[PDB]
Amino acid sequence: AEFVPFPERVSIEEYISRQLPEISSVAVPVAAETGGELTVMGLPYVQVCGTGDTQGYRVVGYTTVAPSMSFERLEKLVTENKPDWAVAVQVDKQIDRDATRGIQLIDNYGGLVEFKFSEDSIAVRSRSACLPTNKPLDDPGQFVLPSVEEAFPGMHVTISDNTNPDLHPVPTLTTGA
Repeated sequence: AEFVPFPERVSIEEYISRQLPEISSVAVPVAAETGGELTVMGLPYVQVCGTGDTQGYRVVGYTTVAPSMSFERLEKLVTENKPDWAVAVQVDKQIDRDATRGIQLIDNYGGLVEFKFSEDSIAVRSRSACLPTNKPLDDPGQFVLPSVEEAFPGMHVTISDNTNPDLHPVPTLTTGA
């Protein structure tokens, strides 16, 4: 309702540069509370958004996965560890078809960070609000995205075996370096 309107938001490039690493940090407590590490499930990407003169770009961040915890304990964690930029904490009223239940962290732009509970794991995904730019539209691949080093400053990349010993091992994040 009182989200910062589109024109007054920072540019997609400014957001990638300065907000995205802050946003990515909120996954860390989820891995810390487990007593372990995040697995990198997905890489970040940009996509087109908006319509007319409010056309711009949106940034989906890294998707990271921590081991599971009871939903009640996750809501406790997310709420108690709530960052300043988060204007609201939304909790899904029910588990959906896939046996997943979400908690959303809403920023002042109307953008989003989602903790997806499931019995197997907890996925942390980000999806910014639509952002303006002086750059060409309909070309989301033009924008450089931060390395996982930059997105998770206090962490360093390691590689662990896949939980199911099939396919490639997976990239993991652990604290330090």
